[PDB]
Amino acid sequence: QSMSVKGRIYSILKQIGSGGSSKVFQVLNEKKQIYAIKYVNLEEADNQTLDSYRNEIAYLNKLQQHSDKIIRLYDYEITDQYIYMVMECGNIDLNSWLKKKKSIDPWERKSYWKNMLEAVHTIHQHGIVHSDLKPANFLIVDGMLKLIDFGIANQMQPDGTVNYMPPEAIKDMKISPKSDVWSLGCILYYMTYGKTPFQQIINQISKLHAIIDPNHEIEFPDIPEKDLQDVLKCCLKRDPKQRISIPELLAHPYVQIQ
Amino acid sequence: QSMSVKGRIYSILKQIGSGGSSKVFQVLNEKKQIYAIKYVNLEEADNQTLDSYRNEIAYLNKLQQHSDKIIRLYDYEITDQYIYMVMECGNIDLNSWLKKKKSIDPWERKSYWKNMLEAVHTIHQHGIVHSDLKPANFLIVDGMLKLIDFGIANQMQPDGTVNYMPPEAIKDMKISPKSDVWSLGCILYYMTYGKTPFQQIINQISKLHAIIDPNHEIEFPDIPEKDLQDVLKCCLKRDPKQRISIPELLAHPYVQIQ
Ligand SMILES: COc1cc(-c2cnn(C)c2)ccc1Nc1ncc2ccnc(NCC(C)(C)C)c2n1
Ligand SMILES: COc1cc(-c2cnn(C)c2)ccc1Nc1ncc2ccnc(NCC(C)(C)C)c2n1
Repeated sequence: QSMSVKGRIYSILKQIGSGGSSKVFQVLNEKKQIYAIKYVNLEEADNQTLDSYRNEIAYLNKLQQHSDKIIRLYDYEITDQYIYMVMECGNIDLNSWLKKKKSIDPWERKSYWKNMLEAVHTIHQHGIVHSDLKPANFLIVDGMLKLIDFGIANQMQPDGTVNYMPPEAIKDMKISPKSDVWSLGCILYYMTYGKTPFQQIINQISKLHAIIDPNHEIEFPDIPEKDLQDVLKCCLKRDPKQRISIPELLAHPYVQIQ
Repeated sequence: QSMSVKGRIYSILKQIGSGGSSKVFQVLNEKKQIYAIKYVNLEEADNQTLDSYRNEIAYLNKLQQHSDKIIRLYDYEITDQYIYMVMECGNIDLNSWLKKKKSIDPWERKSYWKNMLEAVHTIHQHGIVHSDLKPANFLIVDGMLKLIDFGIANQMQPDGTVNYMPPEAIKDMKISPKSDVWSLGCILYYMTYGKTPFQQIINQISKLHAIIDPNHEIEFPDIPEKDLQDVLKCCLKRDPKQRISIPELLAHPYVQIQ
């Protein structure tokens, strides 16, 4: 199999991920340089849906220059039937990496945390709040985490959880940059304790109650990294006004002191 | 490997499912009759947690005589460290069966629906509302669906979604027998259209908004079974007061007329 994007021919090596509409292929250029091509079938999309994709592509293009923690978009082809996005290819996504890895090095966890903060901070500056952050939104590209999507459009699975949901999103049934801080906090909590804060709960109705319940208390077992434990407690504050911000997290001893 | 339950020896053939605390083994008696042994490790459980398991076992024992649509519990062993439940062994659970099967026969769907209603109605009579219904709570035992658990205690996965959640569970952040009707309605909607009502949505915050949104409208594409389409529309009414009940669903032409 093969495909054409803006005149250039790419030969499909394999399919990386499956999406209801979207597909991601590991491809090779004539030069034989590797790339990831995201394909979106638009043949059943509405105007509102089309706009989200258009918005997401527009922000992806614009944010290229702003940070290197955002996945490289090299080119794209947009018609009425489909969208082709030529992106850099990563080694693996963070969710698949975390499932394969039992124990994670403290310097690896700190390096990944810093990258996540830089990527999320960049989007916040441009008025974008992801609101759907989870490990699957991060790509490992040569020991560096890069943010794959902005939450403006749809998501996929390789070839859905409420574990990273902030309390204010549930209580409002409101969402601000602080919502992204809670979700990042759950990703760091997982990379630290091997599990999300409310991962143990089975009943989904009960899990949602716990997240918004002031009385329910998250457990922060004592660890050698005292700075890391403080970050977790700061990110996982139920009141978004009292929750730590990203510019503050970037000035924290956990990120700054080695 | 082998295990002892109430004096009787069972040899483990294989592990069927994995739970954080619970485990399910396909075992053989000395007679060489097959059984499923559920093992629960209690070594880290609290009093409240212990009570739920005790309650769930007590209802499982009591409901044996009331319906054959509830999984057979033959024996059990309860100590301070663990719980062993000797149950009948099924062919496969409904979730695994639905993933393997692309198209389902209309008589198979109707037969399974009837069994589900009988099992859920039996629990409702004894004042139990499951509140966590999904295909994984149903076991296929010789062309008959049997309800595995009562939602009083924890759940497992073979060796978590918000897709079956009723609107009243979200709006109250209330739960009555009508909540179970919505979840059964989502299972039937899946067995009919091949997908849950809000399955397409990716953003979990957005999916929750849609479920409780009166304006959002579920799509009921025209099918040859007119009675089936009416049941779906009746089960998936957002107001629980206007939502159809189980005793009514048992009198519906879809269940009664062939
Ligand atoms: C060889 O490459 C890869 C391998 C794996 C991998 C290895 N094992 N498993 C289980 C998965 C994952 C990702 C990649 N690479 C890659 N590069 C660019 C992308 C751009 C957009 N979306 C992507 N993935 C969407 C997903 C998977 C997160 C839902 C991308 N994935
Ligand atoms: C051979 O037997 C089986 C095979 C499979 C099967 C086949 N393929 N896959 C993917 C799965 C599933 C279930 C059974 N049988 C069985 N019998 C009694 C049970 C009592 C309690 N919980 C059970 N399962 C818990 C679960 C899996 C729903 C989380 C029981 N499962």
